Amino acid sequence: TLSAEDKAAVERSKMIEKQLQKDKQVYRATHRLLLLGADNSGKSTIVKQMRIRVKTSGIFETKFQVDKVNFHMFDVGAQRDERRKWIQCFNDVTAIIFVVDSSDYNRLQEALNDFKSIWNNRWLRTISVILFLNKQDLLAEKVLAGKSKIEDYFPEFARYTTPEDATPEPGEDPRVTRAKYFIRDEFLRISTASGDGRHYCYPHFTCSVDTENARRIFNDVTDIIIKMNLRDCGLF
Amino acid sequence: QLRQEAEQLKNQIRDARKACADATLSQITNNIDPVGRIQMRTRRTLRGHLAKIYAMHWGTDSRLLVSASQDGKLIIWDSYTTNKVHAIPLRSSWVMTCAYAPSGNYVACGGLDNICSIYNLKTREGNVRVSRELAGHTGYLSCCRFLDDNQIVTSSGDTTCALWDIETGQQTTTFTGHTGDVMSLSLAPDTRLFVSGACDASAKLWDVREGMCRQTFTGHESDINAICFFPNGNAFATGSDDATCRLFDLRADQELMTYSHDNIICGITSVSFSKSGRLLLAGYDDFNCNVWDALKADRAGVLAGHDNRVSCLGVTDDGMAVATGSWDSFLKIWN
Amino acid sequence: LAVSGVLIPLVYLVVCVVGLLGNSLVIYVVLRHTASPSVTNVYILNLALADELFMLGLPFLAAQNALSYWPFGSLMCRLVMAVDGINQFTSIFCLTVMSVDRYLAVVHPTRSARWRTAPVARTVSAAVWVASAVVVLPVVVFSGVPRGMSTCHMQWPEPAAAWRAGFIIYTAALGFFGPLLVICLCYLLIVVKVRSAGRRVWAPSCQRRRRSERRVTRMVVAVVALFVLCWMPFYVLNIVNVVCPLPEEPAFFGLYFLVVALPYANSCANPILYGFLSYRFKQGFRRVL
Amino acid sequence: QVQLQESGGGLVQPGGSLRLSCAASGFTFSNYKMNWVRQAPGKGLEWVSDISQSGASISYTGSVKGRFTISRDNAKNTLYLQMNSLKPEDTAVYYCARCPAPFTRDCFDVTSTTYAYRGQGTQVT
Amino acid sequence: SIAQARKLVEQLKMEANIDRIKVSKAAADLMAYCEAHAKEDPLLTPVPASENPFR
Repeated sequence: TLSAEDKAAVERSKMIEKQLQKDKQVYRATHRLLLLGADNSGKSTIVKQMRIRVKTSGIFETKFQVDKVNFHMFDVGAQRDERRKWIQCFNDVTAIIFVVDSSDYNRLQEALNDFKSIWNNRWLRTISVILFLNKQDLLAEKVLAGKSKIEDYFPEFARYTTPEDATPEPGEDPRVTRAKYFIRDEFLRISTASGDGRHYCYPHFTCSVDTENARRIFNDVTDIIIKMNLRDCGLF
Repeated sequence: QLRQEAEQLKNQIRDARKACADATLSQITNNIDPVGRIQMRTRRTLRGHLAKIYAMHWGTDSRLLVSASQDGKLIIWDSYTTNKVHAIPLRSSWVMTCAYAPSGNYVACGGLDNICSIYNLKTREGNVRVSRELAGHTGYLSCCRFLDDNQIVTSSGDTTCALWDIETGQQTTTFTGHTGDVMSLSLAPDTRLFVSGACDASAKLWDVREGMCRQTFTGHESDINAICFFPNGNAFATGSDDATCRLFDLRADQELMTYSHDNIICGITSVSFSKSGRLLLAGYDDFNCNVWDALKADRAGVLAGHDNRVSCLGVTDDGMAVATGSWDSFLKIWN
Repeated sequence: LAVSGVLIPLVYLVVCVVGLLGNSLVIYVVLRHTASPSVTNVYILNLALADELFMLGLPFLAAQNALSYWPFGSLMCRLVMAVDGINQFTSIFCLTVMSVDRYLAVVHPTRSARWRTAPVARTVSAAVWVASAVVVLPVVVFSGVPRGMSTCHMQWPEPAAAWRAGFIIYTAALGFFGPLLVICLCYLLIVVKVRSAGRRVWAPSCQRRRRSERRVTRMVVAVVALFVLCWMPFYVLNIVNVVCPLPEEPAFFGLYFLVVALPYANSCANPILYGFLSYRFKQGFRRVL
Repeated sequence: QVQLQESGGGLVQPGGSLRLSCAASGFTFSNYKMNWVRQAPGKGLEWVSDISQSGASISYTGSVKGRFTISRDNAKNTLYLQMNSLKPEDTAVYYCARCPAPFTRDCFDVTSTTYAYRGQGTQVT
Repeated sequence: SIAQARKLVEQLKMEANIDRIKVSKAAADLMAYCEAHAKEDPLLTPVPASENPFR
């Protein structure tokens, strides 16, 4: 039979397993997202407006609650430009919210390249990506100004037409809608070049002040949940 | 300018290494008999982790081990009775490495956050609490190992390594010679020198007391992910994403033997040597681990059974069993 | 009889083998090359075992239909009948439990994750087997064996027609009404949830969300249609033969053989539907091939 | 040791032509994906084009699409880039980047400021 | 920007004065160290379960 020390060790192991199960309950009840974007993408604005500590901190966490569901968004902090190594730690995240400046025509193409690094990655190939085209008002103002031309950076924009399934917002210039849908299609082609059903993109238009985006993300996560429950049961 | 001086110095070093090269390791050690097929059986199976396990470390007593997973929990496993001894909750869930003190009194951890957390396991209340927090790095901590009960070396993603004093809590020695993100480092048996590999396709040797680089071995063609010291303290093996492991010698200053295969096109995640150093274990991205012959460069064994990417390997001090941790949140003991 | 009395049994064996073959294959993918131990894997293992136990009895029916008598004896006849019943009820209950588990995993993921584990799955399987025993064995131990010379049947009390109709209604109810009702309810709720989510999250870049939902829709439609065409006509023929004695006709023998083989056809198609068509097995087969 | 040597740049009038050549040493040229990027005076690193191992997947940026053409030589292990119809804004230092992981298609850290698998660059005007 | 190059050439000059040896001597030393502790390696030489606590 087991000695007293063995029985004490077994009881301690059982208590530790109970604590691990209690923590696993909350871990499964809470979702995790990864926020990514350029410096001018406006990530600081999305981190703020959360309606629910060292200087060299390399990771920031924002916890909020939408429809009684807890979401923790993680943002890269004091880290260098090399991201091919630590991003592999985010292989088990629910979604990657990637922000793109809609008005910055110079880095836009560059952002596209970065989007490829998020999509064609061998470790991020089975992770959903939610695209946030931030700064729509600035894009509208730049299109109404007419000083800068998109043809100087993207020539195919001169041979692009409005899609049939377009939904123009009430009170929006046609040129702004054309540019918005052109950027959307430019991102969607790169996304679907290697999608193959295992992952999809979530395009969402983000303005300066929008409080519903997070809720939208919730819905997106919900869809992801279904897309993670149908492949296990054997229906998708 | 001095770029031509650096080029001619590198050329002189290469010519000296070529002149000192007489014969390869496979040619001189070809007369010995091969080891053969190695069939290791699973003795113990550890279950209970939530997220993917990233690193582990064995103790000096060859009984207890520490396991670090990305769920924010450090678990102390008993290799004999499979019982959990301690469960340390972490403030940050995105951890990447863990360290076990030689005396078994402290346990270090770190990750994406630029803070190395050391917890004391010998608290007077029987529980575990935050004993020390070392901050100052500007990159993610990749690996850390203990040299004593008062000092600890840490490798960070900011291309620099730092020797911290547990009593004071400040950087005593800083190494900034690397160009890429230092991914792993291994301490020598005498705790005098240590080799560290970075993402610049090269590894460098550093001194604990002198605080200067000794030698540099590039060898590979891609980013080096792991590195382990030889039991004799004179050699070390490095694994990179190019699906090739390379053995270097500090005294020879050249590459000894290359372990690779045609059907292997996946990178190496972790490497470790046995007590004798004849067998070299390496985890690959093909969901399997391969044990090669360090002297013959032949596939001696395959430790298959993992349902996910192999993340970490660990060999005890006596070499009686080997722990393998993968992203499937399970640890397997092989013997 | 005619030559058909030799063609129907033999081919049966072949079909049986095919089914067995299929089952055997999934046996491997549930025992040796499994992707990850989960509740779905345990349910697939239980369903495969039930289908194997249900198909291994078809040679007995083939031998009984080929010959003019039953040489195995009344004890063996009782054992085979009890084993048929048990396998049949176990397969039906395992399909119902699979549907309930899919419903709980799709609609209420966090709520169902509290108890969706392997020990709970094994407990549910044991309860299913116990319920199958309780609904099969007390029924077969009460009815006698009307032999005459040598045959396989069931003896009812003095109200022979009344007790036969009662047993037919009982088995038809407990095999068709409840399980298929749960199937339809769970599948309809899952389809409604999927359609609502697809309409809510995002339309444009979903790459024809109609096609994204068409896979689940066709799977549900195929499962329901196969279940219907394999279970309903058998009990319908049974009840219309009980309430109305059919005249002697050679075509009625073939009709009876077809309506008896339809459950077996469903038992053979279940490994094809709940097996290779799943994402897990389809992505795990590429690791070796 | 990994080494990339780029050449073929010089003072060219607007509307000329150039043929940049990058020689690689220390690794297998045929088993890695290559990229050409540019850096303008006062501006950051800008990606230009990319080509895979077998040369089947070739992509260019929208700024130079239709004018530049990139090709590989596995026998000589040389990356060639023919640039036609040069523009004044095209004056930039061109760099060659190599993918960190073999047998992959994700070009991570190719536009990073500090990258080991990248040459010193050549002046192109 | 030249300070990094100066540090690099200084490190190269420091590493150039390292007393290196031949590969044959290191190979022989490694072979001797591997053959000396061959019996002390349970992984290299299997041992019965009477002494293995992982039985």
